[PDB]
Amino acid sequence: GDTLCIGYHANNSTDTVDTVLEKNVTVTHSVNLLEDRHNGKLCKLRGVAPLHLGKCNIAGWLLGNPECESASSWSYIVETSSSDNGTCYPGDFINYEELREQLSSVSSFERFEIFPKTSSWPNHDTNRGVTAACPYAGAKSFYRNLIWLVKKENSYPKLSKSYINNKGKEVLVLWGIHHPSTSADQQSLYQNADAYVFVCSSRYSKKFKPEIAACPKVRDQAGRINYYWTLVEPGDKITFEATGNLVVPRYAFAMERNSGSGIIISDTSVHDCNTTCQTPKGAINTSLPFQNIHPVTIGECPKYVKSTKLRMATGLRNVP
Amino acid sequence: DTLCIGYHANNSTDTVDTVLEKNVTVTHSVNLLEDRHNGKLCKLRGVAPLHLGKCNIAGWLLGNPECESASSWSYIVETSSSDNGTCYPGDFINYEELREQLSSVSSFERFEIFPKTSSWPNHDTNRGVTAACPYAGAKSFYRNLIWLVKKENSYPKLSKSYINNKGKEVLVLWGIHHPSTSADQQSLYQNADAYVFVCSSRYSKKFKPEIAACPKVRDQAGRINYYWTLVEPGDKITFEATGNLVVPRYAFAMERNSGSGIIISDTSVHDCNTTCQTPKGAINTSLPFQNIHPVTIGECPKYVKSTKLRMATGLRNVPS
Amino acid sequence: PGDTLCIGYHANNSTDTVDTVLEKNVTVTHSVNLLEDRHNGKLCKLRGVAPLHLGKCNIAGWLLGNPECEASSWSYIVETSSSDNGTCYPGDFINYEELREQLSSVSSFERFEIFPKTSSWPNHDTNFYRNLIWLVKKENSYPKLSKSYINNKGKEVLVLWGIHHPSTSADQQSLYQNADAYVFVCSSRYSKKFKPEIAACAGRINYYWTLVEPGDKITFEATGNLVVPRYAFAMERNSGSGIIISDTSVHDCNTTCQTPKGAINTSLPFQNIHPVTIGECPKYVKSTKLRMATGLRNVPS
Amino acid sequence: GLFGAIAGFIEGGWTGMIDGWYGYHHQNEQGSGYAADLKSTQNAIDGITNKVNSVIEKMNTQFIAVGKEFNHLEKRIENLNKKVDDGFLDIWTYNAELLILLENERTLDYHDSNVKNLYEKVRSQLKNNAREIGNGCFEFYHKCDDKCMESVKNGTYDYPKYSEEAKLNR
Amino acid sequence: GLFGAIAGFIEGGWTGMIDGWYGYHHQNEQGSGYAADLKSTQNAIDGITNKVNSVIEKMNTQFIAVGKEFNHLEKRIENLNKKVDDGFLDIWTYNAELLILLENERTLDYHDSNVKNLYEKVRSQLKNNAREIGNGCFEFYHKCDDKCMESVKNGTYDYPKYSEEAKLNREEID
Amino acid sequence: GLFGAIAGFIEGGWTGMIDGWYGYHHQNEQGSGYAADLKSTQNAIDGITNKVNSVIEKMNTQFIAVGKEFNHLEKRIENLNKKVDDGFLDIWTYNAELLILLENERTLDYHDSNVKNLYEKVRSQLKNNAREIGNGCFEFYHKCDDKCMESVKNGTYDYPKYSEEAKLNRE
Ligand SMILES: *[C@@H]1O[C@H](CO)[C@@H](O)[C@H](O)[C@H]1NC(C)=O
Repeated sequence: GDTLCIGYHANNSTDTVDTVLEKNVTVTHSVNLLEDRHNGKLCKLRGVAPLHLGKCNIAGWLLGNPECESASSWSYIVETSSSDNGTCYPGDFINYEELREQLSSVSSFERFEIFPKTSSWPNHDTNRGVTAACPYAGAKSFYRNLIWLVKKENSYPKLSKSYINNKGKEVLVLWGIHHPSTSADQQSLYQNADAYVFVCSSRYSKKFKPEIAACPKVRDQAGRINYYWTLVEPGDKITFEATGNLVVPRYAFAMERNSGSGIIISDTSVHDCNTTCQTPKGAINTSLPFQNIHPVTIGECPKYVKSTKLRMATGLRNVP
Repeated sequence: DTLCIGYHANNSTDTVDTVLEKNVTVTHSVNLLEDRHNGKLCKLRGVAPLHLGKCNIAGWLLGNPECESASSWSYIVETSSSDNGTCYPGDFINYEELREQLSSVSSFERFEIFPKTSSWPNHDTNRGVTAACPYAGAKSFYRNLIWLVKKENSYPKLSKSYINNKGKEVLVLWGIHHPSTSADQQSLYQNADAYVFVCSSRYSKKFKPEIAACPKVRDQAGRINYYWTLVEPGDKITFEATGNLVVPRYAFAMERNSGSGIIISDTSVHDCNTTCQTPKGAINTSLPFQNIHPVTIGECPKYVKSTKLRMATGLRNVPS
Repeated sequence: PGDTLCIGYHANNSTDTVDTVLEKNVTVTHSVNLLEDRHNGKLCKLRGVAPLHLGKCNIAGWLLGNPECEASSWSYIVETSSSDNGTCYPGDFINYEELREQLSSVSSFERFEIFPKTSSWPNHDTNFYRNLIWLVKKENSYPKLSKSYINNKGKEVLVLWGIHHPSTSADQQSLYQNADAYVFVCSSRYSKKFKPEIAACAGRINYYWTLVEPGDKITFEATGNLVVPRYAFAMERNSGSGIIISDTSVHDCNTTCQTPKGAINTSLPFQNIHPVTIGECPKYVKSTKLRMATGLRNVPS
Repeated sequence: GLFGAIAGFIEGGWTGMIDGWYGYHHQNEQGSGYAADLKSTQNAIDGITNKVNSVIEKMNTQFIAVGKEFNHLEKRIENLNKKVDDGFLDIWTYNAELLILLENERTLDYHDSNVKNLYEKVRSQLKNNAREIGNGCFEFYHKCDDKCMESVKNGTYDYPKYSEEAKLNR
Repeated sequence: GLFGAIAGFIEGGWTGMIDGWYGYHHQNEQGSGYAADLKSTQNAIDGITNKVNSVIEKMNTQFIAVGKEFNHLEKRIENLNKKVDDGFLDIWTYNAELLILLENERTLDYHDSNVKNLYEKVRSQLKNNAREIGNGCFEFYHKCDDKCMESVKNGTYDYPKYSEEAKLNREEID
Repeated sequence: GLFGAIAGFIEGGWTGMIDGWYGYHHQNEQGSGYAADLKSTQNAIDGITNKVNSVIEKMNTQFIAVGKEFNHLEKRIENLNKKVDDGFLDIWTYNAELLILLENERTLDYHDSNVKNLYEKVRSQLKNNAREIGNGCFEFYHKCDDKCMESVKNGTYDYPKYSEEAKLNRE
């Protein structure tokens, strides 16, 4: 007799999936929700190029370490496992991580001269302030973005220098304080046994006496420099007053607002490419909801998971 | 004859969502998400909040002239802009830690620990006011602080103590004046060298003044720094000053409740009750979720980004 | 006489009760409990290695060498609730909690005399804590001292010292001979200059610590007011360990998992016992009961 | 139609039954009617109210001031705090909506199952004394008065009574 | 029930069948008794075993140094720690309770299903050679001896064989 | 399965039907072949599609620079950050894998339910005019030609027409 049967699809698919009551169930159709593929290289992010600090690190970069060049904007900031050139002179960077967090969000960044080299310091010495910790082509040198002030004649007179903010945004400013290894040196440089420094915006107010001592030489300097920074609002005023022991700003930075950025640590080299998602391991091109690649991502990215596989069954059980 | 079996249907316009199907009309459903709030700032559980007006926590504690002040509360409120501040250019140490301390508490009796008159025979308790911190265009100052001055030209070293014989912690707040010049220092506290020393079973510190003139706010360039400590029962707090001390008058005895909070709200207060209160308004509901506000005090639903959460009780609508 | 064949399902005496969504308290033929409430109420070893029980002293009292205390490694560190620093004097311990969080990260822990008792201090006198020496004047004199250390191991070295603040100038001279005095110490990670703050609230001693990286040198220089390191601690890393606070007693036994309450042997995914645990073991939950149904609905008749 | 009843071989619902979720319609010499089945309906009310009641129960808050204040040097931990609140918020949103979808599906399918099961109850009660016309209607090989219908619905219906009659008529 | 067998048209379970979750009770002149279908049972045992195992295998350990201490000026980040811990704990408790709820329901439905399947399998083997009386039982319109019984049970049932006597004792009624 | 169709009384699938998930295979006087019922298949695809799309939509993320830096006196808050990142990681992984398993099960159950639904649709349609063999097959008690079969498939099948032709053969 004539027959009519009802039945279902089967095919050559060996693709296996997982359910709660049974493991490795071969099914007719499925999708993979997990991207295990990355492009193996650092890329541009949504057009913008990153900023690769190279041997220089954030500190060396903002302080104008001679080994860097000493530009303006970035999608994200990249440091290599070893970023050699540090803070040049042995010393301490105060609230470093905070600062790195402040740059962590921004792309705006106009470096200007807040205290123009020649004009600003009539009674003190601009050019004599080098050190053996900071080579420039083998010579004895210093940072680009800071001016180290010293005796002129035997005179190191009081200085009040004031920058009131005419820009439209926050201005990041750096300076430094020198604590000599000898009262000798102190009187060889700043001429005043007792000296003070102090600085105020409405935000920041502080005063330093040099604390004199020699703790073991780092880069053969037992003296120390402590590097400081602050953000001055617009229409506010930063004021420095020193009878000695002050490394003044030269180029200070102005930061404006677009809301994103970040920092990456990778030895992965920068290639020519573009991606909407970037990890220190490599870049990512996927539409997928999940990624096992790296926990650190930038841009529009899939969620990170410890999963070996995530596979969603679409079709039915496969029974040929 | 016939007997048919079928299901209830109605005019219900309610549609829910399901993995396999979207906008599905159904007979009966419940909204599990509260989109509805009181629209005003209300009471809590019968008892009240504490609303400082244009004053901020700092003001209320120091007794800023424009603050009224008292007793108790369920939770505290500080308006979107709470200005009336430190009215003397200066800095408050550990402001947010203090705020956090208050953030859980209710009872809180403000008393005079070092009564103005009798505590300082050898110092001038009257000349404690500045132009920057006015009253009605005249001069004013904080009511919880006595600013001690020269008696004639003299400023005797003072040692004052307070033992806490109450059962609570006691909040004691003081200040340190950094003058805009030596002229002020020796003109005022009359001792070129001045030192303040505060000793408790936890707090021990010695502030020597740092003189210098940085930017003037509130019309003037002077400086003052506020500090605070919680002193435990059966504990002595000790002050010693040859100068520069702005001194405790009122201290605050603290009865600790494990719950409370601080809300920053422009919204206008009112007479009500409620068990759930939010910056945008109050809340009445048993609904497990709300999209109203992330910040809520009292016993409240989970905050969710969800616009609508609709759960199906009845069955699929097929009216014909 | 119709010759029946029937189809049915199991039922038994089992009273096991489990909750479904739309119905609660359901009796089922079979179930399994996923929530382990059981522990041996002992402090045991962990994957072999015993823990370190600080006894009467707490971390500070331990490191500073409280004499009511008194080896190299541990699985985890244990403090009593009765634990205390062996002080002595009113002073404070600086960045104590950080120091602790650091100790939580270590494992091996060689200790050594950085500044030998006899040899090191010929010009001064020794005035208590074992790991430090309290230096005062010899006869009239407290000479300026400079002492250094370089790292001869491949590990960070924990160095602890202390600073005295006499309650009066009289004390100051009676001890250190110098009314005007400084102490300062720097490694390459560190510099500080402490000068005495003389006041009453006898005497007061503040304690500080630092880690000298391998090859780095540390320097102490004092005209007075110095409690110097006797022993310092060479420490090579684990990335983990842990600090338990428990009054429970330590026994001979092993555990994959330890809690301050006691330890656990269970394959269960969930544990409500204690929020604090060490080793590989269940997620912590506020649940009173999690019981998963295995068999079916029990309907004896 | 997971169980194939609602919008299934039963094409649609009756706007005219206001008395409950599942029920009967009927015809005889004594006329027509919509009478809602009681027991099953109430059982479903129990199941579902226990479903939503339970869903609500399952969420336990702790007494909370989430808000904290961080100064301009606290930016990092300000961001860590933010990351916490946002992470948690995300996860609870996920749980909320997910639960809603899943339990929605299970609910509708539940109704389907109860419908079908009521039907099969009827059918397995009637046997051949009636036949299945489709759209879940039974046609009676015998005559059904209101006591007959009532005997069906209450679950008491007697086959061997109308046995012979139906057998002939069939 | 969802599939309407357990607490369904089969209104009770059998304390008398100890050898499995599902099975048959039979009657005939070579004697009666209980049996369990070892294939359906064993399958369900596999499914549930795997459910459990995959539930306890869905937790991979996150280890740390948890113990953390904060000073009296550390209050804010301390409360941040509290927030983190409490929040994680709430989420996990939630996921647990929810998991056991759902999966319990699904398990019961699973059993109900399996039972139904066994039944309709038997019934669809038989057709009109017997009559379903309800309560998951069948009355044989013909004689079903041991071999016939086990023939239904193992799926080998021959309709044509007894078809005649079935139609005989049947249409005598029909 | 749960609905006992797939890997059920219907033993296996047909490699020979390429046009859909569910369908029929028939023997006739005009000959034989596999053909899929595209309405039930299509609904299946609607559902599965909305399920996957829903899955993907149900996770979408908010903005952070995962880069954060602490020094050696910051260790505590460092380990706290770590605790956060890791805890969240575990939570999400768990959510993912769980969702996947549960929706795979629900999906297979779904296909099964659909097939069973179809078979019951057809069976109910035919009534006694055909006999139920099993393996989801029917043997017709009359002659069902192309038009007849396709009439079954669109659900327009006419019982009255073949009533007698079936009766006689059912004998
Ligand atoms: C000893 O403990 C007390 C409180 O228990 C504390 O104030 C003090 O700082 C501690 N001393 C040391 C050396 O840790």
